[PDB]
Amino acid sequence: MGSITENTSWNKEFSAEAVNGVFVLCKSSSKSCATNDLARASKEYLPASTFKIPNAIIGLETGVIKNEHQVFKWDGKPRAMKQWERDLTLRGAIQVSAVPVFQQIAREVGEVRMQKYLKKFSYGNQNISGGIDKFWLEGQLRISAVNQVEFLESLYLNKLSASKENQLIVKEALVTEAAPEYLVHSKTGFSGVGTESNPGVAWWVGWVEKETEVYFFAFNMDIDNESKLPLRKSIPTKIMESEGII
Amino acid sequence: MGSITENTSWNKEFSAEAVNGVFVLCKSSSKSCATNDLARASKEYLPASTFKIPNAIIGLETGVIKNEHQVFKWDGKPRAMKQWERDLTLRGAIQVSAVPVFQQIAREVGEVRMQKYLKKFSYGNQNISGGIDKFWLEGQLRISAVNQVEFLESLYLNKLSASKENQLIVKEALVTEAAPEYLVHSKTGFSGVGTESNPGVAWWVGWVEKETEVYFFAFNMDIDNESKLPLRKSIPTKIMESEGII
Ligand code: NA
Ligand code: NA
Ligand code: NA
Repeated sequence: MGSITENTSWNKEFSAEAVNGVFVLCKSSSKSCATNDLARASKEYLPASTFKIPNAIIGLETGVIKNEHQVFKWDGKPRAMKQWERDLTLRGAIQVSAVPVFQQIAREVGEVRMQKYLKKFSYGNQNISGGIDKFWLEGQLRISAVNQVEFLESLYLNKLSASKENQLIVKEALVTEAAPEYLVHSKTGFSGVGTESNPGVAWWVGWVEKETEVYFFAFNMDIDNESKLPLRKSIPTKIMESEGII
Repeated sequence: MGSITENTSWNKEFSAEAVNGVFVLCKSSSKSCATNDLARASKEYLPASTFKIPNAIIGLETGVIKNEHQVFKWDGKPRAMKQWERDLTLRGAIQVSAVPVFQQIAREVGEVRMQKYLKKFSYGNQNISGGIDKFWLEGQLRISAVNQVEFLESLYLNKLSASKENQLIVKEALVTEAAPEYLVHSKTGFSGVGTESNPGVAWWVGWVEKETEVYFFAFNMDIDNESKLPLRKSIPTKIMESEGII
């Protein structure tokens, strides 16, 4: 937000796992960000499942999602993951990253409204070409790690162009770790393993509330093998542990 | 509360530890609750720290608490626990049960407004007499485990006499365990070790959201020694683990 500085000593955690990626960590009270790689922090990637955050907000703003108690019913027709073949709440759909639930939300939102909200949210390159139910997974939408933390800061502050109520609803849906000393809100994403010399992207984005401080973060990495997927949490977790945050 | 049913199969969790207490567990709604002790389920006890839940809602409704980013500044004067001697957010004050923060909230709310809201909330015997900053600590206010689950169900459903925004703010402050499969919101309470032939009371109340289901719970127990305090979480946790909820 206010400043950004490269800290190449965080590269130790990437090097140990042979990962090409970036971590951006911003401290709210000092309005200052740090990253291991300023260049990659500005590079723009498919959001994949991280797009569930804006999509949920927009679904609520448009009334497509009634409220946090709506149940997305399973129609019994097979889905790509057994964990998706069941009725889901909004939190449940976000937590398991149920693609087909959010494809249907996008379809009902429609292109004109989706375009309007991504403009209000300043979300990425705001390019929703590629089909209304796939632009964030295989279409032309791209967002950087810096843009992710800017968006998440706005959500945390209830400053997005949506009701505070709907921003609070989506925040509750994103809580992933609760301790007496700190609270973590987060979302993963994974575009797939990509092509030969054209790897996919994996993301972990979110924020940590600790004492009266708030830390916004966004991680992404190249990925060509699902077996590396847990590194999208363990590398950023080790960095935030070394920083004394969690 | 529709009907309360006795369930004898939990008694082993109490007798193992020589605890006199009650657990109330309600699936979906307060229409159907189960308990180990029908009489004690409706017996009224001092709420202690569980009162921070209504106190926070009333603080927000009255504007005494400005919003969920309010910081409760520590004036540097001694407080009864070192963990209270610091600036605290609302979630922070709740999670460490910072009595003095909630005493000052209660003082600013004042007796007239406090009485009005406990009546709206149907909060126990609604007796706030004896001192506006200690009626839930050593005064005459009493609430049962059944009334706790009814109040918490209203809060879960956003049906208390308060804005939905303020209900959502307090719910976020009460998250205590987050797992992909389930989310726990809860609050502890402890009146003290009592006096001769007159034990104190310890509480754990909350709800669990799992798949598309919700479970409301309230536990209390007699206690005359602080060494027994962890049982207020371990007995109900073991019951809910055996029920398959957590
Ligand atoms: Na920022
Ligand atoms: Na004190
Ligand atoms: Na305890």
